[PDB]
Amino acid sequence: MGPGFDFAQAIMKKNTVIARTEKGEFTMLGVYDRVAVIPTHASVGEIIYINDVETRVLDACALRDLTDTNLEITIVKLDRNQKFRDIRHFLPRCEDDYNDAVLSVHTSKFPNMYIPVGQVTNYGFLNLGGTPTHRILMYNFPTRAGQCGGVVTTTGKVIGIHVGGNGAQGFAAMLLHSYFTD
Repeated sequence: MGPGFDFAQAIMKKNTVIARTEKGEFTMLGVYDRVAVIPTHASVGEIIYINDVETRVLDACALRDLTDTNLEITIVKLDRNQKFRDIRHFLPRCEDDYNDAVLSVHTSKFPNMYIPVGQVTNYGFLNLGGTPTHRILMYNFPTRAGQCGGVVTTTGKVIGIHVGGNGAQGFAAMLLHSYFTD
């Protein structure tokens, strides 16, 4: 409908796949080459379905900060025959707050879904499903089951992936440029 939704759509149409694990269907953001991200609670194994194609996982790393705290991001390398468009230049370098974000989801349940979530707080620490978690972004929207892996964007920046909510607020794990240096 406007410039926020334009940038979000641009990301969804070239840099997402539908990922299926034994824990369900997730929006999965491809970042560069065969490298993608997914919430750690998806429990990625040796084999994952990508757009309903059986795919070997070449590597999977559940990220933690240098305090050995959960970040709720898993970086996955897929045995896929095609590279993602490199979007690393859209990733922030530092922890920050943001105005006017969009949460974008694409699954079987929720195809072509875009949510204007408003202001995004650098929230920091969250007890996420009983797990202490760092680098959390918060927005005041009542997000629902099915939205995990959803991409959080501003105009020009890919800032996070949706990892949970409490019925009033939603919570995203930060994406930082430094996660995807090679």
